[PDB]
Amino acid sequence: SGAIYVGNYRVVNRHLATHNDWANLVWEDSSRDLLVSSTTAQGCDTIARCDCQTGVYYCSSRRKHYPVSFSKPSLIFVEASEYYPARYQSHLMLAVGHSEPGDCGGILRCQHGVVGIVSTGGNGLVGFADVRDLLWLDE
Ligand SMILES: NC(=O)[C@H]1CCCN(C(=O)[C@@H]2CCc3cccc(O)c32)C1
Ligand SMILES: [Zn+2]
Repeated sequence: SGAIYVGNYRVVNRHLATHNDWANLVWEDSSRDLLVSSTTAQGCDTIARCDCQTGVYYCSSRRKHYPVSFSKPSLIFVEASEYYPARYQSHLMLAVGHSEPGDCGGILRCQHGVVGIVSTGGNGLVGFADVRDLLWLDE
């Protein structure tokens, strides 16, 4: 679990969005596994606007942060799960690192700010949904 709180927005994994997220929906994209909902309180986070390919992410299944080298946002095949049929997920970045079910929502940051959130994993891999192209989060 986890979310990004920026301005009056809450960014979560679409597959983990709550009834309240859907009742305050701003934007969602199943192909990216993202959902943004509106908040009343002002957020605590700021978003990176950069091309970093190294950073640090939070891994809840280890209660620890790990450094990672990750690929540029791209269209990647993701096998069927209880949440989605087998499909291509867009704007996904892969890296070698630990992840398991429960770790979605962990934040990836570089020196400029938040880059994205954990969205996929498997056998020593971790995938992050990029949010750096969502310029409207800042306004
Ligand atoms: N974005 C998606 O389509 C997600 C939806 C939830 C299931 N998916 C996974 O990859 C899980 C969650 C992280 C993780 C780590 C290790 C193994 C795994 O199967 C998983 C795919
Ligand atoms: Zn950066």
